[PDB]
Amino acid sequence: QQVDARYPHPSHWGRVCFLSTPDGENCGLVKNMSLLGLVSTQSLESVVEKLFACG
Amino acid sequence: LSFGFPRELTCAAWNDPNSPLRGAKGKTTTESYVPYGVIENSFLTGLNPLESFVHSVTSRDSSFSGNADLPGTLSRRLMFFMRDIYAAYDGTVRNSFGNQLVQFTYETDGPVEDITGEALGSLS
Amino acid sequence: TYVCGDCGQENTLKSGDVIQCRECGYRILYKKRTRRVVQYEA
Amino acid sequence: KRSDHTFRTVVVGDPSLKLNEIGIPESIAKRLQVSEHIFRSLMDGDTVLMNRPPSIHQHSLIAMTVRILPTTSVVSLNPICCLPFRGDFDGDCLHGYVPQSIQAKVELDELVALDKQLINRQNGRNLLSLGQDSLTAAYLVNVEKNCYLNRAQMQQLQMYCPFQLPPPAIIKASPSSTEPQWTGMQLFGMLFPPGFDYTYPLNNVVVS
Amino acid sequence: TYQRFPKIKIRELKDDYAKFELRETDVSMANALRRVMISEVPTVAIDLVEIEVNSSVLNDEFIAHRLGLIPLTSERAMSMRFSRDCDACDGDGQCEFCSVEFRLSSKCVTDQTLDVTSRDLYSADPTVTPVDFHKGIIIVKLRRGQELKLRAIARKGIGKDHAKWSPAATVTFMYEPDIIINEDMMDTLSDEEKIDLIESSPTKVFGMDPVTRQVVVVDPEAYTYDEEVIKKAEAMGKPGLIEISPKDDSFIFTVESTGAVKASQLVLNAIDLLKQKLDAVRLSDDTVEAD
Amino acid sequence: TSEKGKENCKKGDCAFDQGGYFVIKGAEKVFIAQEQMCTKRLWISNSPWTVSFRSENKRNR
Amino acid sequence: NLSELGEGFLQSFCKKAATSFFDKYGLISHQLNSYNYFIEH
Amino acid sequence: KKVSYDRDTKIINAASFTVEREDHTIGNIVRMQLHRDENVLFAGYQLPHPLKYKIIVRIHTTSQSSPMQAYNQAINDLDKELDYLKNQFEAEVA
Amino acid sequence: MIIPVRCFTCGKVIGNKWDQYLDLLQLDYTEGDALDALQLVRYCCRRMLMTHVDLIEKLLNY
Amino acid sequence: VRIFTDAGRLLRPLLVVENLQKLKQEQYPFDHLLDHGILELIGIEEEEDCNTAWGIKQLLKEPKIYTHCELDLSFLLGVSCAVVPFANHDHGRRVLYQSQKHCQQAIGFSSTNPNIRCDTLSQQLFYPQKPLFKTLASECLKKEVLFNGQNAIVAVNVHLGYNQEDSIVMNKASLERGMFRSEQIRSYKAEVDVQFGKTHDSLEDDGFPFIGANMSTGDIVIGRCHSIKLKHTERGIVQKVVLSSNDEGKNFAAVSLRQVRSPCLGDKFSSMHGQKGVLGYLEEQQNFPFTIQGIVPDIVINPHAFPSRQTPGQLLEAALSKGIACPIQAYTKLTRHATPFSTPGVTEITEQLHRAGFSRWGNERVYNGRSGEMMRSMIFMGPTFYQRLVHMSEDKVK
Ligand SMILES: [Mg+2]
Ligand SMILES: [Zn+2]
Ligand SMILES: [Zn+2]
Repeated sequence: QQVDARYPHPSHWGRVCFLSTPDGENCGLVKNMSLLGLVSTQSLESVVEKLFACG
Repeated sequence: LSFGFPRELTCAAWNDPNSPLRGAKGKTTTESYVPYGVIENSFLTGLNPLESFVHSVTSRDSSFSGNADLPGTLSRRLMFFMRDIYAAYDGTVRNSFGNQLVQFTYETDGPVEDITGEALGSLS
Repeated sequence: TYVCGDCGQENTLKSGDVIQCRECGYRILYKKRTRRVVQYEA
Repeated sequence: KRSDHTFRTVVVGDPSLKLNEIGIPESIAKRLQVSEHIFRSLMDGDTVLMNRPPSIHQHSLIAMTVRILPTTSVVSLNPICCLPFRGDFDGDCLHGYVPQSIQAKVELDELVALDKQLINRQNGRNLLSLGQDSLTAAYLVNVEKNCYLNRAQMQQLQMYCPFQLPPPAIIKASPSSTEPQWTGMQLFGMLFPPGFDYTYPLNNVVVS
Repeated sequence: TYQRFPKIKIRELKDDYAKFELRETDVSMANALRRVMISEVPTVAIDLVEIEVNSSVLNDEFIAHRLGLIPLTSERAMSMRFSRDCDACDGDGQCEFCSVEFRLSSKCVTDQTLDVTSRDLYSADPTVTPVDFHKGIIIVKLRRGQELKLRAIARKGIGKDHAKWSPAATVTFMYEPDIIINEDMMDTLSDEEKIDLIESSPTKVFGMDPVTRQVVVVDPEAYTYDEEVIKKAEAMGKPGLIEISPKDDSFIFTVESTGAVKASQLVLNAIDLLKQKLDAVRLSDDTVEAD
Repeated sequence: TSEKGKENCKKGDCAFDQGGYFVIKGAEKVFIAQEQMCTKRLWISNSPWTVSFRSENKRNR
Repeated sequence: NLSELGEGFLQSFCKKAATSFFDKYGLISHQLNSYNYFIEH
Repeated sequence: KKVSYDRDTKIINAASFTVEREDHTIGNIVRMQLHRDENVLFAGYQLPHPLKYKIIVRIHTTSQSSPMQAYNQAINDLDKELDYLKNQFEAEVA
Repeated sequence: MIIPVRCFTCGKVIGNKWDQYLDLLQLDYTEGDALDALQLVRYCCRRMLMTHVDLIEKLLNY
Repeated sequence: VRIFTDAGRLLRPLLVVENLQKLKQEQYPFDHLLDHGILELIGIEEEEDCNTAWGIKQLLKEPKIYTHCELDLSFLLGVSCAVVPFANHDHGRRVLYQSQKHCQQAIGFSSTNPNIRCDTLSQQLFYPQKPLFKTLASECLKKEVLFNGQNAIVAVNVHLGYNQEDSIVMNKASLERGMFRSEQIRSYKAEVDVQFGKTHDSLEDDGFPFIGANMSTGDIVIGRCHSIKLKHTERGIVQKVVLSSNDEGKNFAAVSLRQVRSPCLGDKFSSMHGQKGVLGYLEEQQNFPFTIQGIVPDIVINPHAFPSRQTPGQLLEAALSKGIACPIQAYTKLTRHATPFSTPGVTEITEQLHRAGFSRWGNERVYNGRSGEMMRSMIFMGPTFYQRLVHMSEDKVK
């Protein structure tokens, strides 16, 4: 995280490690990701036509 | 910080939507919290992941390595003011810049009165 | 002696311009170990 | 400014050395040259000014005598002198400065050495004190009062004590006791001089 | 004022495993024989190698380190000389008393992996052969090509340095205990409290007599001095129930060897070296004091 | 090295390697993830009390 | 229903699913997928 | 000289033996063999430096013997114990 | 990285017991039963067999 | 209703218990579980308006009011933190050292192919070992390279004041048998657009020394004709010489020197719980306090480092790894797991240590190796996975 940002947050549950941060000049900024951590890239198909079919 | 502790540190306290851990509990919203939590477990029986998160938040402030320039610059600016004060042969406490007077006699808390060549300001 | 990468073939080309191997387009040469008597301590 | 005739090595613990002695290895002291009236190598008895970075106060500069040890790439001192240096055996380095002239060598062990830095200048108390192992073993030898030592253990422990042996003070502790035993507080009393008196009213400590 | 008279009763004796008793003595002798036979009995081991066609996947110092750890048949180690005390032999290859030369040469040309064990390690003398117990100690594994040809020598050394000349793996001695059951407070214990005292021991020290419904002591030299039944008896309100004390004059030895020296010859060499060191100490103390 | 079967499995191209780096001048480089603010959200702040709409493609804030 | 599966089978299912998660995605899929989207689209 | 003699001048009939290249193995059995004598008031050994392989033995003796005589007696009575143990082991093996 | 010749703190020769340990583990035997079948009673020598990893199976291929 | 389907959203897989009896009551690939709707990726905004259990058997079985569940509680940490045993038992400042600094400096595995690697510096132990415990991360990852070190018999005792101020007393006899012995490969590179040649000791005609030459200070390692000599601290035995060139017509070279580094009297060691300490004394095997089975300890640490650093769980790891390695006088159903947020209790470790024929608290009665006399207190012993750091004392002499 490029610069309450050096402290953990309850949104870190299952996303990044709240128990291991590099101490020093980058304490709390650089965060190690969790083991079961994934990311999203893109939805190639439009979901509006699938959203209008549910009510 | 911007979050509080739910006073239970259990699994049901983490999933509470009206808990101070999430954010504004709605009692009108909340903006800041001072974290306060008591851990019923110990370091022998094992901690809960919520209790470990609470301990990590409360112990993150002890490992930062910041604001460390204060005891360096304070010691430097205190030594530049005091490194030239010494004890004269006449019995007075003189400065080095022009032999200017600082104290007339030393304090009577010590029995050894043979401090007539020591730099008292440096050791002070 | 210089054995080349990606194929088993020695070259022994100790020249100031020859840096690749013969019949091979790559240019990575490993030095071959010569059977000399060296000693160590157990 | 930087200067010559210096060294910097990682430090470890050696309780067999004296307090005013630093353990210099034979590999670095053979290559460290000093100025003596020509250049000669470093030997035993020479004073060297040690320092632990950063200099936290004035007792972080102690002049100790060189003791040549058969180790290599490491220096060693007593764990008692870690309190002036404010460090630990942690990978913490400790760099020293070797004086060349004799005018700097004479005034080094007369004002800077450990025999002169006995009083802590901040509060007037003692600079050196007991560590953790010595403090725990001095507490446990005094608060137990039921683990008695025999003659062969007391004469073995007396080989490190400077003063002589007291009376045993336990002639028979049992009807089947065939040897006189020794209490724990008599073992700690062999370190005090015979003309030493001490009184602490908060712990009922009476030395006479 | 004068000497002691130790007694020895051997319980078991194998080629590499001894177990005897040492009665009517002190603990200083039982510790001194252990300290001599664990770090001062000399054997022969490889200390200088010379590799030339090393083309395996392992390092050059790895094979040299793991070749010196191979135990050798040390029967002439008490009669051989050290490398620093051999004036006639400076040392290059095979020698009359200081050095014993070894030869090894292997090259694998097969589709399968060839295991280079300690069996194809040919020496010059037939009495300084490596110890065979099986397939042998593995040294390196080879593929197609990947030759290996070395020449190593063996020398007599003390077990105090490099920890490879030590012939004994694990030698130890234990205090012989005597169990003192009061057998009067045991008649007041219930039928359920006796099983709690039986199960509180780590090892099989106390048992149950089916013809008396009381406790007994079987195999008393298996206690290992872990105070688990004394604390259980004190927690059960019976402080003077079981009192276990070690005998200061009775010890049980357990001598184990790595196949280099026999189990009785190791104790004999441990006695002989302790006798020689005492005479070497006594010689200066009798030649610098009386004359 | 992608989708390598039995050919490059022992041909000297992998040694405890996951394959997620770049080669530039013989030195391995790695991307560190940068945590940026979300643009598809109505950002409301204080001092001054404002609400912002972020740029999708062109600077249409 | 609610307890017909068992307390021991569910403890091994979360081990098998965690083993298969590192087989389908691996450990560096976040670096690989974002670069594979840059080449294709 | 391996063993050096050094008499104490502050204590009557006292000495100090320094054995070079020794350890706890010889020193412990010498100290515990000197304790069996009825004319020895002090028997103890120490190893002050592990890097300097030396052993210092301090023996005190009453006015009926000598410290060097007690040392020679403590070694001559310890050699016979090892000979008796060797004979017992040779009789117990066969 | 093949198995060492001697045990570290014990000193027992364990350099010729890795193949028998793998042959016992090839059957339906546990770790403790295969260690007790190899006449290993102390845990200092039983530690080195359960903790050794075979790196030479990957060093000969790559 | 806020629907996000863009990039940058960090997700994690959670199993829904609404259809948990779909393909279970009637070898599970993750694509099949994602297709049948048993598991799903829940974002950080979607996880707020839902209930979530913590255990698959304890907290999920009795109340059916959750509709979601986690796979494991130990998967909320990193790959370097979920492999640490008893991580919630240690202090929060001490696990942060091990998971960040001590894991990157621990010398372990390097590569299975050191011939295609010409990196500036590479280090590798001779006998790397996996630990005795089994975390769930190392069990579902199937990676033996997650642990870099060797486990030694660690005793907690004082040793003549040689372990004061966080020092370490280690067995000198065990270190020369193969324990904690590593090698160091340092490569020196060059560039030639001036030619590679000798032009007037152990150098050849091409300007590079033969493989197997002992290099030292003052020897030319790369010959140019402009030569490159070795500095004051540079030494070693040459392993390989690699020549290469790029498409720009520039020649390169790489000469790697190999040296073996034994643990000296200043080498820094560490643990899996954040306990540092350099080697301070090398005691012989005959002077250690030995166990009644003849087992001498390997590394002796001070008891004073435990109340200050506040690290419990190293003793628990030692008592678990001891109860694993001692034989039972039925080895199945044995407590082998060390998953951090689902650690077993003290009564499960003490009963396992009591069934093996030892004391419950892991302490054993030892005898003094210097005199033979018994000690009054029982000394704690057990195998503990230690690490060797890259900070040696001979690389700091100035
Ligand atoms: Mg430190
Ligand atoms: Zn080619
Ligand atoms: Zn010879």
